[PDB]
Amino acid sequence: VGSNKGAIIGL
Amino acid sequence: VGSNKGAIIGL
Amino acid sequence: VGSNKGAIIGL
Amino acid sequence: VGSNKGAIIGL
Amino acid sequence: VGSNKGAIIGL
Amino acid sequence: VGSNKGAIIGL
Amino acid sequence: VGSNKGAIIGL
Amino acid sequence: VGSNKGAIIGL
Amino acid sequence: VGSNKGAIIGL
Amino acid sequence: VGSNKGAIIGL
Repeated sequence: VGSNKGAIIGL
Repeated sequence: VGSNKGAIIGL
Repeated sequence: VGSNKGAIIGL
Repeated sequence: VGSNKGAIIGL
Repeated sequence: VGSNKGAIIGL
Repeated sequence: VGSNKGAIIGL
Repeated sequence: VGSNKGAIIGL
Repeated sequence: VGSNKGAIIGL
Repeated sequence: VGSNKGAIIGL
Repeated sequence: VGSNKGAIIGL
């Protein structure tokens, strides 16, 4: 993949 | 949150 | 949060 | 948070 | 992968 | 946090 | 991978 | 934190 | 990998 | 790897 961006955020 | 589950996957 | 589980995976 | 588990993996 | 960026954050 | 576990792995 | 950047943060 | 475990590994 | 950068932080 | 940078910090 070119760019993989992730935010996996628990509040 | 009780459970936060994530898969952010680039193939 | 109780459980936060993440996989951020670039292949 | 109770449990925070992460895998941030570039292949 | 070109760029893999991740934030796996439990609050 | 109770448990924070991370693997940040570049292959 | 070109760049692998991760923050796995338990608060 | 109770347990903080990390592997930050470049291959 | 070119750059592997990680912060695995328990607060 | 070119650069591997890690901070594994328990507070």
